[PDB]
Amino acid sequence: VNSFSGYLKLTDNVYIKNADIVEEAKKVKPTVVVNAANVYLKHGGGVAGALNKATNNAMQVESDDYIATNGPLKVGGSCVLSGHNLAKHCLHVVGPNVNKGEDIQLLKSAYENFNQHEVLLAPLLSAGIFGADPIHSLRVCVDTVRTNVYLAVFDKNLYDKLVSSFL
Ligand SMILES: OC[C@H](Cc1cccs1)Nc1ncnc2[nH]ccc12
Ligand SMILES: [Cl-]
Repeated sequence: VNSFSGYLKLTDNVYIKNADIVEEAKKVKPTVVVNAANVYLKHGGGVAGALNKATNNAMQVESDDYIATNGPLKVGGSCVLSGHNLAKHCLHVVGPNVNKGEDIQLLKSAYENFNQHEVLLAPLLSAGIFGADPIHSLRVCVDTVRTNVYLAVFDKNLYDKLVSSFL
């Protein structure tokens, strides 16, 4: 039993809700919140910009030190950093950004990072400003993640479409 509330159950392990991931994380304080990161951990817009703003830019400061030490992530890769005031940990995951011409096949590799954590609050990878089809992202999530994932979907029209189209 966990403290996630109001989710629709899609499979044994995948749940979904129309919610602002920032407001969700503040309420639940999950062990892991997933950020929709880029390889530079430049948290400018989308989920990343929103999460960073909620940390008063502390996420960006920590991220800049991470990059200075380690260099950029790989597309499809991840790193674990602090969750600041939002969660214990933030798993920064880089899905392919279609608006940069990145291979959508790397979306499965991106979701594989979730399997290293028993429970996660997450957005749909490569959705939103990353340009991929969110219905496809949900399908890859369900077919790749085996741990317990609570998906927050920002856009209401998208949430209803994802549920009503889910197979
Ligand atoms: O798949 C990630 C989605 C993409 C979108 C499609 C339409 C509108 S946003 N973004 C988010 N999902 C959940 N919480 C969020 N908080 C801020 C942004 C955000
Ligand atoms: Cl977005």
